[PDB]
Amino acid sequence: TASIAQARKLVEQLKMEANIDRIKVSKAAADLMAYCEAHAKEDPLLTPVPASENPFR
Amino acid sequence: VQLVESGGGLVQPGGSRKLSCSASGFAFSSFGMHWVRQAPEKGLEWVAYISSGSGTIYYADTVKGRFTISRDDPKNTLFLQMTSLRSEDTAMYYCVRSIYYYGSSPFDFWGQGTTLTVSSADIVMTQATSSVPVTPGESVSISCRSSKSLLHSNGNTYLYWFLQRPGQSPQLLIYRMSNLASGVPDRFSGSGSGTAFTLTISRLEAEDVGVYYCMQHLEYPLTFGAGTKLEL
Amino acid sequence: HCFYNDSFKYTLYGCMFSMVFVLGLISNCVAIYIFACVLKVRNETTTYMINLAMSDLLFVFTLPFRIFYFTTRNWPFGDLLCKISVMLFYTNMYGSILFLTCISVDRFLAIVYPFKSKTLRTKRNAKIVCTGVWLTVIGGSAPAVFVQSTHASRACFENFPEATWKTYLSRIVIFIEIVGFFIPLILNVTCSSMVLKTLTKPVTLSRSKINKTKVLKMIFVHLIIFCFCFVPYNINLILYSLVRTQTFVNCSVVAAVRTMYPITLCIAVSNCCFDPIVYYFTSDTIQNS
Amino acid sequence: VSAEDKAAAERSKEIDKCLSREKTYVKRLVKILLLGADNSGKSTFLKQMRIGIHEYDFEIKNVPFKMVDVGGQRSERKRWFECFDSVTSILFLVDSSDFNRLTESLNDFETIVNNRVFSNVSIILFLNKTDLLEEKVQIVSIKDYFLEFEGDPHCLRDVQKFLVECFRNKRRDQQQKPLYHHFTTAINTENARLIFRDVKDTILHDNLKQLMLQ
Amino acid sequence: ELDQLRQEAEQLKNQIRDARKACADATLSQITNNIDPVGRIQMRTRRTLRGHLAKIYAMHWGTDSRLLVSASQDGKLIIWDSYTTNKVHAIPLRSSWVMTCAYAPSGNYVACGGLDNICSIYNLKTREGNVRVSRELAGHTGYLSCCRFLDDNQIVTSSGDTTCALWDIETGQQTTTFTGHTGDVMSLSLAPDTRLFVSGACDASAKLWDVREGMCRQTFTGHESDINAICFFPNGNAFATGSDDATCRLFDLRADQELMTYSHDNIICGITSVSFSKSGRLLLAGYDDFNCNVWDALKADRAGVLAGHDNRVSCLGVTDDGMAVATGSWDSFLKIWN
Ligand SMILES: CCCCCCCC/C=C\CCCCCCCC(=O)OC[C@@H](O)COP(=O)(O)O
Ligand SMILES: CC(C)CCC[C@@H](C)[C@H]1CC[C@H]2[C@@H]3CC=C4C[C@@H](O)CC[C@]4(C)[C@H]3CC[C@]12C
Ligand SMILES: CC(C)CCC[C@@H](C)[C@H]1CC[C@H]2[C@@H]3CC=C4C[C@@H](O)CC[C@]4(C)[C@H]3CC[C@]12C
Ligand SMILES: CC(C)CCC[C@@H](C)[C@H]1CC[C@H]2[C@@H]3CC=C4C[C@@H](O)CC[C@]4(C)[C@H]3CC[C@]12C
Ligand SMILES: CCCCCCCCCCCCCCCC(=O)O
Repeated sequence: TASIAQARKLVEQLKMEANIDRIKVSKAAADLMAYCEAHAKEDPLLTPVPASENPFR
Repeated sequence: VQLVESGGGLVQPGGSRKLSCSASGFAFSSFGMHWVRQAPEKGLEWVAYISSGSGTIYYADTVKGRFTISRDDPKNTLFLQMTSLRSEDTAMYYCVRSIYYYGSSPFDFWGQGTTLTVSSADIVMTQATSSVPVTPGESVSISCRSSKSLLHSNGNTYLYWFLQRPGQSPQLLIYRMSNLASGVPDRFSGSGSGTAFTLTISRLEAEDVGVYYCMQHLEYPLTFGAGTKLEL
Repeated sequence: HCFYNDSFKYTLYGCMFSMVFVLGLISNCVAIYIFACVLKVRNETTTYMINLAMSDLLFVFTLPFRIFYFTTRNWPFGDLLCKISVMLFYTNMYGSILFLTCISVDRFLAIVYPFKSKTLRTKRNAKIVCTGVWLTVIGGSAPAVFVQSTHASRACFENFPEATWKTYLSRIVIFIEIVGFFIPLILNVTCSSMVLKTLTKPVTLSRSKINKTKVLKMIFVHLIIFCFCFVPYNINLILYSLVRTQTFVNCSVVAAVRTMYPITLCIAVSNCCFDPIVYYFTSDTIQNS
Repeated sequence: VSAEDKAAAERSKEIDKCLSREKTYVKRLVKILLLGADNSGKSTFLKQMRIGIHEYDFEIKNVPFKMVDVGGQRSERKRWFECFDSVTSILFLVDSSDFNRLTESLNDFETIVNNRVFSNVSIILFLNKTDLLEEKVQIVSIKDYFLEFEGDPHCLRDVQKFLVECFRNKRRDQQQKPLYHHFTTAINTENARLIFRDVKDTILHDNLKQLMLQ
Repeated sequence: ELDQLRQEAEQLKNQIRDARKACADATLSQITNNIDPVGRIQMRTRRTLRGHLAKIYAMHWGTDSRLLVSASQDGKLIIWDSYTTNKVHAIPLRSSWVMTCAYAPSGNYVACGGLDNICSIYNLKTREGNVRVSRELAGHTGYLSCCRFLDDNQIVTSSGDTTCALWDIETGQQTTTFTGHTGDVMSLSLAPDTRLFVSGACDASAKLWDVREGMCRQTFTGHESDINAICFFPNGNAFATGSDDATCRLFDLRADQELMTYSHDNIICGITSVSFSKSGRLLLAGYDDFNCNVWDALKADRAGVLAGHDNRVSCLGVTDDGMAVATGSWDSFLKIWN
């Protein structure tokens, strides 16, 4: 019967997915904030460039 | 890809003639065509241009009013009609294919030529040298100079380097001063500034002796250099 | 000389024209509002309606000068102002005819040939035809500035010498009456006839899908109003231009024409306050507000 | 502008010319979506009129028509398979003589016409094999499957009216477009005309609303 | 037997939920509650690209930030230059029902697909000066819904038969098949380093897939309707999803949770596409009411609007330099904002 094997496979997949390492939410937030802050001077949409250096001038 | 010309021979002064060219192996109706000319024991020079769709036609100042260019697209043929011939028209004639869009290579294939015998704001390209002996295993350099800057406001430089071996039609080596053509080994390199240019060959070997030409493509008419001979 | 008594016109005009200036100023402007930020639909029919409404408003803004002159009987300004006023008057009167005939032809094209007209009905052609109409009705009033208008009270466009009427004005009347009234009448009548004939048949709908009676009634009224407000004035204008050239000698007909001319041109002006009520403020799609 | 830029611009203009050549035909075509069951005379219907997702392009007096046959692929419930919202009409085939599957046909009919994507699309309904219906009604009464039949079970008019009215009740309250229906044999000659008139009436109906007359 | 397996599955689900509960010490709003906003953001239309005959269904940028490919339902692909608005190439398709397109990271090939269940690959640089079909890939049993290049001869596709697949072009045979979704798969997104990808399906679910192995790493849930769009944060450690319940959401891989939800009380229409900026500070979304919204990705505030289309905004894209944004809509026009 395929149902028993399907249920066993689903259970095994759940068990495999349930055993991964995790970190705190605040660390992820801090990392995202740091990445956004360390590249803020190179975003032509957020920080517009002068008309002398625009290719769609 | 193949271009085959016909219509050569021997004429009398004041006569007329018609040269024809048949193409085989590509989309003939997407390319524009050029007629180019070579005098006996001289260098190349440009004769005429017709575009894709017959929209635009360009001539040279020494052929205006006498020569005429046309194309037949269903039959895949190009025609040049010539009248009022002179002793200065005895030469070999070549047919060239060209395609223009952002990023293309417009002088990649040349025909084989036919022989005909008869009984200023232009930019000057110098190529002050004429010959230099060499030996295999070393490197070689060639330089050229122009009378006007070839650099545009769009950031492009229009300079083309061609090679011609003994007994064969030319071929393209470099287009737009830094781009290597297809099927060409990467021993060849090009560089330069707005008015001085250099082509460099590393590890000179056989099948690299002959005449090197440079040409500009800023504005019509197109003008060639004098060509440098390289012997071993 | 045939004795006629037509002194009643001076008080006939200045009264009722005023009423029109009261009515045509509030109605048409409201239309603009409804076509500004209320309806929010863009196709050919809206283009034609907005052009017609603006033409009628331009016609409205010229009446006060005529009212003032006809009441005070004095024009102390000059030739240029009177010529400009008359030219604006007649140009805005004769653009409306073409902007109605366009709507009639469009309807005939859309609900008689529904397959062969999927390429012939676009917005670009609507704008092209509108520019053509404006250019024809502005460039047709070219010889209105090549005649002497003013003849302590200085009238203008009255009591013209009989020499002028048979040298420069009769030709203008012929031009206006050929390219301005007969062709629009023929087109409008023929197209509305074909549309009415097509919709009146037990074969050309979905077995009482909708109320065809309202459509038939509206298309029938739009023809009677047009064919009544305009024909008498043009017929009487032809007769008047014939009389002033001394082509009719009988006194009875001359007196009748002279006393009938002011009675018409009062019906034809009233068309300024019929159009914004019958074309819109009656259709259900624009009765959403 | 240099020379090569001019040549590129000319190439672009040529491409534009080709696209504007095709636009004229593109803006004049009429599309119709075909739907039917497994045992309905679909193949004979296509064949006897000399005409994956199959297509059939053809012509009547002067109009180009395209019939799109999904071929039983409509099992996609709602996700974004409803990308046929530019058609002019949906043409259904039903087998009247097979009473035992009329309920299934009705369910399939009610599952489609009540979808918001097809709000402004008319419906044409062909009922097929009427002679076999005449043969079958004499023997087997139609009353043994439906209890709502009212009249002589041997009379064609009563059963035909019953079938038509039973198909019409499933539609939505909103009435923007009509429902046409025909009693045609397996292979007739007026089918092209019958579709032509029903499409002309729909287009005229829409024009009457496009002119602010209604 | 089976009942014991179902009890085990319930216990595993409970353990996963409790573990996800135990890692949420603080939320994202509190951490980012002491920094400046981006202010007001204004963009203008530099170019408008005209020439498609019907609705526009997809678009993709080249890696040089100058060339574009777009697909329409009149059966055409067009390759445009964007600085000059010139048309570089026009390509007619054999099947007029098209659904997606892609542009190779080298510039040599393009790909497309649709309701014919086949993926078609076209070669742009030949010696006869025309574009011809390099290959056709078949084997799916449902309509193709996305495709993305990895190399010159490796591609990944997703289909409406609830499967994804990785193909080797030079041979024409499937190399890997990814299965596990319950409904039709609607979108893909490749990682910056090209070693993982994410998928979202019509079961209100997203999955993270490894490429070299063929197994599911993590499953993300929390939406309540269909999912139509997906993309990665610039550094490849978070992704964003957009549903037709009129919300967007931000998910994180290591934390394995949901961080922020982008929704407004005056929006009742679904979302068609999402994208990020070069620094990841702005998030862009397109809606069914012919408008585009620019959100501040660290605060969940509306920071700008893009308006100017007429029917419905179906696709978006940002260049690899963050210098322009391109939108395509159902009124057959493409627009470039800067
Ligand atoms: C395509 C057609 C566009 C229509 C543009 C028409 C522009 C007409 C230009 C000038 C107006 C003069 C029209 C002359 C017609 C008759 C003038 C008139 O208004 O009636 C005569 C009046 O004075 C009193 O005449 P008297 O009997 O001499 O006092
Ligand atoms: C000779 C002078 C005094 C006559 C005055 C000319 C003026 C009133 C006419 C000439 C051209 C006309 C315009 C022609 C085109 C349009 C576009 C239409 O969508 C709105 C009305 C509008 C904008 C018209 C407004 C009125 C207009 C500006
Ligand atoms: C002698 C002169 C004055 C006759 C003028 C007749 C005019 C009213 C006729 C001639 C050409 C006709 C137009 C021909 C084509 C179309 C395009 C369609 O989209 C709207 C109707 C429209 C615009 C017609 C409107 C009426 C029209 C403009
Ligand atoms: C004085 C002139 C300009 C008046 C023009 C009147 C207009 C309304 C007339 C003139 C010629 C007419 C066209 C002549 C022929 C056809 C082909 C037919 O299969 C559909 C109608 C159509 C397309 C007509 C539409 C109306 C039309 C455009
Ligand atoms: C007295 C002259 C009246 C002027 C109006 C009638 C003539 C002008 C209209 C011509 C437009 C017909 C077709 C539209 C143009 C197009 O097809 O692009």
